[PDB]
Amino acid sequence: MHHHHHHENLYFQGTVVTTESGLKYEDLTEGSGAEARAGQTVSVHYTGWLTDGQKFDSSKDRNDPFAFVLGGGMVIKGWDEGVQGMKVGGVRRLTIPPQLGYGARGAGGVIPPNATLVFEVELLDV
Ligand SMILES: O=C(NCc1cccnc1)[C@H](Cc1ccc(F)cc1)NC(=O)[C@@H]1CCCCN1S(=O)(=O)Cc1ccc(F)cc1
Repeated sequence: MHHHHHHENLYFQGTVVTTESGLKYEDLTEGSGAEARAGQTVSVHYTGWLTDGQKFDSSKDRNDPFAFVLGGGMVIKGWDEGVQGMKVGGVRRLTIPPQLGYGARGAGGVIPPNATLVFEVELLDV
C-alpha cells in the first residue's frame, strides 16, 4: 500500500516546485484548512501580472470571489493544475509558461502572444 509523505506541506518555505508540465509554483503561506481536489467548485482571490510588472487583472472588491470547477476546463491549464493541492487559507504564486496560458492568441489585446504570466492566488473555499 502507498502512503502520502506530505513533503511539500512540511518544507514549503522559499520552495519553488517545477512540475512535469513546466508549471512552477511557490506556497507564500501554507493553508490550515481543506485541500482543493478535482471536481470541486472552488472560490479564490487573485492578482495577475506580466513578467515586467504590468498588472492585467485582479479580484477587486466588487462582490467577488472568483469561482470555478477544478479540472473542468473553465480556466487556463496552469490554473486547473496549479490550484490542486492548495489548502483553505493558502496563498500560492503561479509562474505559467505560454503553453499553459493564452499561448499565441493572447487575450483581449492586453496580454500579448507567447507571454509568461505570474499570479498570486488565495484559496477561500472548496
Ligand atoms: O479565459 C478564461 N477561460 C477560458 C479558457 C479555458 C481554457 C483555456 N484557456 C482559456 C478565464 C475566464 C475569463 C476570461 C476573460 C476575462 F476577462 C475574465 C475571465 N480566465 C482565466 O482563465 C484567467 C485565470 C483565472 C482568472 C481570470 N483569468 S485572467 O485574469 O487571465 C483573464 C484576463 C486576461 C486578460 C486580461 F486583460 C484581463 C483578464
